[PDB]
Order: sequence, then C-alpha cells, then structure tokens
Amino acid sequence: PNNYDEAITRYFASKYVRAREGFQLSEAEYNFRLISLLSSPEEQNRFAKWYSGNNPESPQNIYHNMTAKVTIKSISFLSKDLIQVRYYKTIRELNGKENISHWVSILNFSYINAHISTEDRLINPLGFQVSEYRSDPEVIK
Repeated sequence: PNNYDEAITRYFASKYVRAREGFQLSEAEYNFRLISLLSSPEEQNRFAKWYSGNNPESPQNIYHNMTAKVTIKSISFLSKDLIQVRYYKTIRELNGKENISHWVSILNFSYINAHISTEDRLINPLGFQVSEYRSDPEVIK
C-alpha cells in the first residue's frame, strides 16, 4: 500500500528513533543497517555522514564506551506523513552512572513499494522510508 495503519507507523517510527538515537556497541552494525534501510537514499547519506567517526557529534564518539537507550514517550501525527516522537535517553557510563535526558524527533515518512532483497525486505517489509529527520533536546530537566 501507499499507507498503513497508524500503529504500524508508530511501530516503525519507534524502531527508527530507538536505533538512530540509541547506541550500544553490540547492536551498532545492525542498527546502522536498519536506519539505512528505513531511510530514503538522501536521508541515508545524511545519516551516514553524521554517524561517521569523522563527525565529532557522531554517537560513536559522544557515546564512546557508553550505552544510550531510548524509551519512547509518545508518537503524534502532525499530518498523514509527518510525525513527532517524544522520547528520553538513558545514558550509562562505564562507572555505572546513568543520566536521563529528554528529546523530540520530527520526521517525514512514506511507504514505498519496491523490489529489494528478501533479507532486506524482512527487515523493512512494508518499505517504510524516512525522508527528512531532526532530533532536538527538550527543555525538560
């Protein structure tokens, strides 16, 4: 289809934000692949440049030797193709210290019917594609 039930979109938007804004070394290869499959080509390129170890703000750098786990608070539809995802991150240091921070992502998505490999299709079975994306901290402390 062109579109799916909002719960399906919430499911994939949750997957997307958890994978993109979290960081755990053991899941990192998978998460990068997942975000890449779930992004338009243009957004994937933007994501990859951001994620590169060359970028000072890359999660590979800012969360080096840390874990960051995302908990989704809410997903709101601003329109048929535009959502707001509020979440928090729990960041754990090597010393065990945890910090919680609050964030919101805004993203534009669609579903594209394409033929891709069976393996990739099972990760993204409905062709979910994020075309534009931002994530900002919220004022909540």
